[PDB]
Amino acid sequence: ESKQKIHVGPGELDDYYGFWSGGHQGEVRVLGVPSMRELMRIPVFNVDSATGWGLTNESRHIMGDSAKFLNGDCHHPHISMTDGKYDGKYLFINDKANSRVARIRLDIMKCDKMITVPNVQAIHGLRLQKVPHTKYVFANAEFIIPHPNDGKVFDLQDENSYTMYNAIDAETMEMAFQVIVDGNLDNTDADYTGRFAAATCYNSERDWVVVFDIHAVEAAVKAGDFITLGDSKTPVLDGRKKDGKDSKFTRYVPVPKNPHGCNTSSDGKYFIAAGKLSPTCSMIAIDKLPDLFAGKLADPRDVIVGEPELGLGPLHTTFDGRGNAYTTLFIDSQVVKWNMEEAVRAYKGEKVNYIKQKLDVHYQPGHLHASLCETNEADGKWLVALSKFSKDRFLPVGPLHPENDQLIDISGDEMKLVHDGPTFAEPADCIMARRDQIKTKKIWDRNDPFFAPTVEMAKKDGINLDTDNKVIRDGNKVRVYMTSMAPAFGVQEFTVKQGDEVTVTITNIDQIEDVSHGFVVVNHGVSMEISPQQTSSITFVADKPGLHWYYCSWFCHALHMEMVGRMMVEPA
Amino acid sequence: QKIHVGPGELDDYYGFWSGGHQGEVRVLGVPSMRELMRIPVFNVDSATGWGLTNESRHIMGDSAKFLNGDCHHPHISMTDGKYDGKYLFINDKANSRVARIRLDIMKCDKMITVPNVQAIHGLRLQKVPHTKYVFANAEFIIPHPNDGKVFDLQDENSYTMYNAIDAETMEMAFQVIVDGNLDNTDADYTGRFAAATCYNSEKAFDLGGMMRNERDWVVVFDIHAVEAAVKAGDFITLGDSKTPVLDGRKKDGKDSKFTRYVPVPKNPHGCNTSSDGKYFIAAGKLSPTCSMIAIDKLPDLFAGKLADPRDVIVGEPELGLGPLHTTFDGRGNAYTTLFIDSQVVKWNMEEAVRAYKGEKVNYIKQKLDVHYQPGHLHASLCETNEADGKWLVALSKFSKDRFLPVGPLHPENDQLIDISGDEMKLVHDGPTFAEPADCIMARRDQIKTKKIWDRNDPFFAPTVEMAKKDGINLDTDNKVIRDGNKVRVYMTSMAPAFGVQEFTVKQGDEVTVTITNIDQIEDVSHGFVVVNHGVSMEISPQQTSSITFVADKPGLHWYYCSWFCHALHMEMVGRMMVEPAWSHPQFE
Ligand code: CUA
Ligand code: CUA
Ligand SMILES: [Ca+2]
Ligand SMILES: [Cl-]
Ligand SMILES: [Cl-]
Ligand code: NA
Ligand code: NA
Ligand SMILES: [Zn+2]
Ligand SMILES: [Zn+2]
Ligand SMILES: [Zn+2]
Repeated sequence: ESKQKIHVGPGELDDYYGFWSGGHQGEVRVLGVPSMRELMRIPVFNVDSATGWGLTNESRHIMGDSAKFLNGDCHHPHISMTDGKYDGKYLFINDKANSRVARIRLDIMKCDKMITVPNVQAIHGLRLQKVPHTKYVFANAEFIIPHPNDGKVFDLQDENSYTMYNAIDAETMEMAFQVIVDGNLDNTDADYTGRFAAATCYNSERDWVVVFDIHAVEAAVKAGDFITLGDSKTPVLDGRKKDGKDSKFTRYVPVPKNPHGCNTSSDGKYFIAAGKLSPTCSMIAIDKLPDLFAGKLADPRDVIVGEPELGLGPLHTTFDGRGNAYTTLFIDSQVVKWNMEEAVRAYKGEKVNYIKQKLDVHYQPGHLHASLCETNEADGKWLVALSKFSKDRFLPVGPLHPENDQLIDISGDEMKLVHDGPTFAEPADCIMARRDQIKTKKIWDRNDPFFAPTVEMAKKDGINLDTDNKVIRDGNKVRVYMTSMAPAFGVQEFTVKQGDEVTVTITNIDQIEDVSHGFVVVNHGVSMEISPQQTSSITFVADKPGLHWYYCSWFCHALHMEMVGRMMVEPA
Repeated sequence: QKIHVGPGELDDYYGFWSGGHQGEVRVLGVPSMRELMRIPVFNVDSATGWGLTNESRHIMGDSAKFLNGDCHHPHISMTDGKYDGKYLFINDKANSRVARIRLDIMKCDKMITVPNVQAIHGLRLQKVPHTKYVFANAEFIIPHPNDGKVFDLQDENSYTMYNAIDAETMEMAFQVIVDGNLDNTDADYTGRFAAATCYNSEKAFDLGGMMRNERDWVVVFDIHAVEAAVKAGDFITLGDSKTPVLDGRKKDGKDSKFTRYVPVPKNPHGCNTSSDGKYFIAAGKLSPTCSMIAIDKLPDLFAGKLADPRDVIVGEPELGLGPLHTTFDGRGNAYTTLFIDSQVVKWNMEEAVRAYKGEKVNYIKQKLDVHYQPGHLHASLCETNEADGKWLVALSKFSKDRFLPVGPLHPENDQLIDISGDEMKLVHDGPTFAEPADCIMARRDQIKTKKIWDRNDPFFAPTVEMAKKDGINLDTDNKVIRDGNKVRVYMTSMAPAFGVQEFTVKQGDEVTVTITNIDQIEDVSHGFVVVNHGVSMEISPQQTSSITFVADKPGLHWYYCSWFCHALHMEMVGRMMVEPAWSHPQFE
């Protein structure tokens, strides 16, 4: 019987972390499960006024040249794994708008690395290698473009127009390799060995899921059998068909129809491709892929071992670890629970009903996610279905509507809907982790790589950031270094010339957890947060003569209103 | 009382939350405490394009160059002392602005940078006869002019000002120079009086200086006297601003016609009008008290019928350590946050008044522990004469261990408290991001929203005007207008297709894309993202939205609809083709 408690009362704690995509708003959100309350927002592709992400020197360093963009469009959050289990080190997420992948460090809950994927447009599908650990982040570029894209050729049917499958080194956040494919890439997942990955493709009665022999790709890179594109040193391999001949790197498995979701069962047996236009899912037996690539099978369709008929508009699939799959039906507006091995037997002709239950959801579900579903520890406790049209499920709030993320108890034989959670800007997908899988820092380490370049800059100025309160003058450049301890800035006044470029570096030397300080320069567009033992810095030009106040934004003390300072700007 | 809202049940109240240091406004359902919408205001929102679109940057004016805000005080317009659901207003302390949100479309529709001031903090609205004025405090003392020759806060031309904004036009109405500084503010239930707390009567810049005086004050404004002087032309102007400026400073101990200074301890903070209209209540902060100013004694005070400004104080209850803010249940009780003691204290106002007259009576009814260090608190409808005494939200600054650990930056703790009975009851801990200062609640039936835009909505009326000069009918046209190195693309959109699915420009062209969502079904929103150009916006049904960007990269560049709108949403795409600069006339 499904009967878990969903109420988390005052003083009680949630059981799981939920990491929500921020959708078209560009951030990552940390929720508590089952309360579904948002505990934290992690800025990634958005500019965050509160913490200064996008404004501070540390954040703009991480974003690189892409710091010039104020937008992102993220969909697919995933947590790094060791031996097919979450290891709590990193979260990765895509940006479809400006073609990026970001890495979030789960000990500090901040984006610490970001890469613009070269020579592609629109990073959409994204998932992680599971075994032996997350060595690679796999990322789909959705849209076919010319190569080179220099304006001579616009023809998408040209022999050099294509998109590519992308592998990023998870630990260094540099590109590992790219594989040219036929068609457009949609979603992707990986197996439980490290040898294989797979992606649904459209555009090309039948499209396909393309399967990658990552071992074969790696071997070619080690031997130097690759090309490069443009000014990127990324190894590029050709996984397209040539005159009907297969690459060593890819096999194309025909699947109906404009397939969408591409999900690996937690027992490692199947890549399950959701049918979308076809009221089916297609089940690819991962154990038959070695024979496929070895040329031992008569037809790529022979790796298909199941094609259950589920209902109208299957989009995504998740797993309870008990042998059931759960699939969103976008048109029927349902989650369907079905037994995978019974579907496999049905495909062989046995009369057996693999469908267990259909639960109405509200309305038009897209992604769905069961707790630990991407790991061999899938625990079958909670399911979230992320529905696009909330209609009358919440109070009206004008022409824009919230997404409806519905929490469903799957611990028993029958799915039970227990909570409707409204969300902003269409998160699309989420991922859950056990409380004990996530370990966070209470206070920053003074050696943290997040602000190590700022420590380096201070070193060149002869500054001990833990103690110093000093103003360095360097032509028209002014570098203010200060400590802060509630309720006082360590430098409470400084004077500059109009036009000077001012950098303010603040080190919070409070040692009590949770005592954040802020720094805002009034009417200059300057804002940032500094947590205990963090160093943060921000650069702006003092283009206005006169007295200009700065203040601590984050309530830190009974005397917070009075934690202020003055920048005095002498006229030109 | 219904505390938990099940699937298919609806919340009973709207909550409008300050976005804190993040710069937006949030719409919550109460009592579920779930977030139903984010309304971008001072922040740049990737999802809707606020801060990127031409419509939003036009509303922000020159301040569109700032990517940050710091907002604290959301309040809803009123008619005869009750919410009328028309507008919400909120401050920006970071870049000295006031913004207006239209509650029918749930969008910021007007914004103003307040002239000749720094840091708009306290903000509240006239209640009676209606919200004609938005009252806003500028917190920091600055030189006038602030041209860099004088930096001294003690100079006779160094001061801050109280600001009144015309709520309907969102232009400045007047400003009143005050002594000291300004913290929080509220208005009475007659229209004559407003009041503000001051913590820097010392006009200092160091912590010790700002704490020296035993008493600062709440400054009371005679708005009738201010309006009379404006109509008589008895005012000045500062800089290039035409705003009437009135001098509310004391001159050698002589009061101005516009202000009275009521001594109040000490660095007081909250300034709250009781729902029965009897009191301005100032929270003592460094003093363990609140001071109760009797509004019905203010006409006598301005008429010289009182010898001491302290004579308008009729209560000063001792409550606890660090009183910051007070709210009201409409049953005669006040509720005050104690920041240091970390509690909400319930007390009877009329019994506190009798205690001030010497009658020993225990006006304190209950102290409820909160978690931890509460700042603002708000009871449902507390700002109106309909204060209903049902829900109370206390907004605490340090959540410590009340939620799962999330790293060095913690959420804040907004705690929902049942006050419908004699005993305050803590029912829900709500984590929030970026420290919302205050919130405001309204009954479900006090808010009326549109599901479909009107084609003449002023929000995009300037875009309609621009289209007309190109001979465009936005409801039907799919056209590419060329004008030198500018390209103006106009298209309708109807799921799952953009009306213009490709267009060609020259490298360096300045491209404006204007999209009119001609779907007429509720909640079919479209998006528009140009890949790798930093371009993103939303277009809701019957809205026109536009965005301008430079086509700085040659080659083919995809654009796509970001908001899921249709089963074939992934087909709602298009292509911009950019011919290379070397194939066109060369400039430098
Ligand atoms: Cu430091 Cu508030
Ligand atoms: Cu229009 Cu999705
Ligand atoms: Ca003082
Ligand atoms: Cl998927
Ligand atoms: Cl207040
Ligand atoms: Na990088
Ligand atoms: Na304006
Ligand atoms: Zn997706
Ligand atoms: Zn999907
Ligand atoms: Zn306050």
